[PDB]
Amino acid sequence: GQKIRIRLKAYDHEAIDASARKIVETVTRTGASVVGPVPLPTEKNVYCVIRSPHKYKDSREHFEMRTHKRLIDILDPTPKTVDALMRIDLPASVDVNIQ
Amino acid sequence: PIQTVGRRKEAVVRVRLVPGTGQFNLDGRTLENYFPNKVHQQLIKAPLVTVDRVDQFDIYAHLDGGGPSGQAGALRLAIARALILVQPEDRPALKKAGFLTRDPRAIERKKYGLKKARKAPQYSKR
Amino acid sequence: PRSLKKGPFVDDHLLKKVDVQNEKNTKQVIKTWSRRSTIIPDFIGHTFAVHDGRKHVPVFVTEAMVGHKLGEFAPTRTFKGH
Amino acid sequence: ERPHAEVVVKGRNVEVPDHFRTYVSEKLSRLERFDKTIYLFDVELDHERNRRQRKNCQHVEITARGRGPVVRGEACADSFYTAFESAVQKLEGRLRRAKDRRK
Amino acid sequence: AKKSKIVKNEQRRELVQRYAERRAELKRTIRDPASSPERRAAAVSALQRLPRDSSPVRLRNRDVVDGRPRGHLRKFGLSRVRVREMAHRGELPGVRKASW
Amino acid sequence: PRKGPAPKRPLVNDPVYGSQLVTQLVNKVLLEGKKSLAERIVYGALEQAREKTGTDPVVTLKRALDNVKPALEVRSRRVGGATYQVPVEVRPDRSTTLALRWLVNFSRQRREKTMVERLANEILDASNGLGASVKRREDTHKMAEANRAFAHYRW
Amino acid sequence: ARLVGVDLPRDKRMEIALTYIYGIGRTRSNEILAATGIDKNMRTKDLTDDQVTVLRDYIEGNLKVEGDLRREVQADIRRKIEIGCYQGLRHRRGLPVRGQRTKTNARTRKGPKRTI
RNA sequence: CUCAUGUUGCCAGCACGUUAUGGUGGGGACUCGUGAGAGACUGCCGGGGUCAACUCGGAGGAAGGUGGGGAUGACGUCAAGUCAUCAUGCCCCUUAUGUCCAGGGCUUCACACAUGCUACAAUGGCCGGUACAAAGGGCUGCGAUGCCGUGAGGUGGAGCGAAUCCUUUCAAAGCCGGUCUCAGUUCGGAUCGGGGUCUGCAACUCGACCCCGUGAAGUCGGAGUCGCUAGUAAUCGCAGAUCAGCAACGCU
Repeated sequence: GQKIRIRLKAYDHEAIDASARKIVETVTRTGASVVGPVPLPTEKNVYCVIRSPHKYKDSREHFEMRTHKRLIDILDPTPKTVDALMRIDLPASVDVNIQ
Repeated sequence: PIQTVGRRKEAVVRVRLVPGTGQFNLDGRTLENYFPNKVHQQLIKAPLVTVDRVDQFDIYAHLDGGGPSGQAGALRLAIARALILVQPEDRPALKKAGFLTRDPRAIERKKYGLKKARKAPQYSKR
Repeated sequence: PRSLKKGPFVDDHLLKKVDVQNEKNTKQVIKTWSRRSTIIPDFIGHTFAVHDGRKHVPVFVTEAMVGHKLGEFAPTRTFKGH
Repeated sequence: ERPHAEVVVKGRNVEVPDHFRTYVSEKLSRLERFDKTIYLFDVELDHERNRRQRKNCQHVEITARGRGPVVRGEACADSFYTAFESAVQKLEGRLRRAKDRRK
Repeated sequence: AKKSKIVKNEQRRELVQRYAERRAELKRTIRDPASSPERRAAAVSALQRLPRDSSPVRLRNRDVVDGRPRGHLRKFGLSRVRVREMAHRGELPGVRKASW
Repeated sequence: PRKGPAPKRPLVNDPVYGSQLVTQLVNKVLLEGKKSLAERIVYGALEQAREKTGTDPVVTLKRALDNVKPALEVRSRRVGGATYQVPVEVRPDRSTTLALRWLVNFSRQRREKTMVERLANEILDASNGLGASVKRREDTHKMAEANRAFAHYRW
Repeated sequence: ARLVGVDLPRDKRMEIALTYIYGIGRTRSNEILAATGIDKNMRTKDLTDDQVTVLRDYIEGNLKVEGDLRREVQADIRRKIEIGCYQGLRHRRGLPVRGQRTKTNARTRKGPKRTI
């Protein structure tokens, strides 16, 4: 058949799962074939830092910017559904690669 | 089908335990092809040693993760758990030597200000 | 070491000045500010001087001074001892 | 080990006419005279350079090696002499303590 | 650091953005093959005619807020001090204190 | 250990024979975590013993252990201007530990071009009653005979 | 046996035996052995005058030796010290010359660790 | 540990490529990557115990007696440190202690102190043959295969904002065969003389790297001291923030 693949990127797991359910819903609204957010890995961009100025290199701290990622493969891309899913609304925290 | 798992410090092995002979096959090879380490062989054998059923139950493995000794402990673990699926009645005599537990002892986080896990820099007083 | 595919580092100032000089055919003491310029055998005629952080040093040229930098012939640090 | 007394002279920023060295080397041999277990002596000249000093203009820390414990003596004064002699006395206090605690 | 020094690094970025766009690139392109006119190019001696500031080695990743020319993290693009302070105020996405 | 001891470890057995004195020995010669290397060194030395005296090497090893295994040893305590040594009975665990430690570390400073020879022939020596291990054991017993006088502290 | 200027040992595999000459190391030794075609599992006691002679001809044709090498280095150093290069001045001092540490270490050139 | 979750990764049950191979359909079964919840609560046993806590040996368990390690600094001192990350009260420069410029330095050394590693060898030096980890980095960049170079290196670019692709289908100890046969030594690598590579406009003070020759001190360490109670110590190597390239053997 045919596919259209979405790769969702975020930092909030609650919200990436929220928009996952929302997008799966809006894909289901057309009776169009829907699969689900497969549990695929997440990057972890990590950065160690020192706390204080001018000395005390032994005291440090860590920080960890994760990257929540979800693949959603939509089968049966009826072009009505395609141009509908082109026009979902979301808040700011999530970004999406439509390919 | 019969399938159980073994994991020791990032050393995973799956197992097929069949009622045949003790034929060992480990990723296109055998226990005498890999593992030139006799203490490791003892580990690998200790469950069948325990039940006195050495050469009563074929085993087929797929090794991945960890190094030889981690893989070894995971192997003997999975073989014993498969023997428990064969029959649990022998289990409370295997806890008598405890050849059944997962090793809850993994490598440690490396800390800051220091050289590794617990080796501190030389507290120099000059 | 200067790579060979790149060739030498002969810098424009003294390269063009010494073009002008050998086309005058005349030779005199000539100052320059570049330690980082590499040496050609075409310098065995002229006398070059360089600055070293305090003042200038002149130096006369020889056959086997080729392939080198002029800073190699300027004393940059003075250590007479304790 | 008598010229083996590892003098360490130090000053972060103070005008140092050459007699501080005389005073200090001699005031260190002073206590070399009666303790033979000594390797290093660190000697420091420091100064707060604050307007309206709180009667602490010059400051001195001295620290000395020994076979096991070390010796530690701090003093503070308005100039070189009161501080050096005070630190010398405090060294002697630590050292008398340690040599009474030897036998 | 200083206003003047941040201004000068900003000037140098403008120079580089101008001239390493294509001017300080074509000589590299032609002078990397061994078919080059190096034997009579004077393109090396011509790259000596361009300003030294044409080269990017003179740049430095200074912070945008302070200009600390050290301790700089390209991902945040900041001095480590300001990095600490932002993540302390909770002003960067999904950033937190972790363990393992 | 201001609160109490921890249990001593669940030691392994020898894979081949069934005497954990062997693994005690290999763990005490183990050097930079090269256990299988020390182990093949062990097996080679033991096979030398077997082919050089026609016996099972573990028995002659027990023989040498019986030779050098002390019962009485020293324990020091600084008291009253002249730090005293004191005789102490020594339980089996520390006895065996110390005997094997002597045996290994005095096999080390021998002159056979190779550890397989130094070790094995030192074992032969301590077995049949000649080695530097036995020498140091006698030295220790003589020291206990010396400082018999100070047992009465009972420590 | 005897050669261009060094007394060969006896129980040294040839690749190691030739290494005792100044202009010969392990790589050049084995390169020469490969060029000759002799088994490098041999001893010097069992070597032939024929092979030694042709080896000798070969190396004196295609490889400078002890004396010419010492001569070469002497020439290099008197040259770069008479033109007054920085290498030359550091060699006058006896200090490490290749742009190295100089303050604390480099006792190999500063002599013994003589206390002051 | 129960259920789901099926690719960019598994791949037992099946059919098809066969030189490199999960490589392709096909099963989400075991793995599994990501999330939710039960599991340790002296939970129950019986003897001790102001009968209270507090314990002593048990079953069951994957873990059992604050599972382990993490994060987390009570009020304050040391007038602790940073007016040079930053902020700033007061004093001063202003024709200059500001400021724009190229050169030089912060790497000077008859020495001292401190941190570490590389060694003083046969558990070791050398060639060759065989298998596996975790783990992350990437676009005006990571760079594959082919071939040429001794080898660093190279036109070139497949594929790649990346569970795929560069990341050999990812390694070193280790194993198998043989030599070296205990000695300033096939140990050790300084140090220098030359032959050279890459980046940078520029390798002299002053960069890393391969190759040739070079072959020094060092034959287990003094009075005392330092770190370590389990997946710890000791050892092998990997990866990387910063960074064009580097002293990074540091740091994580």
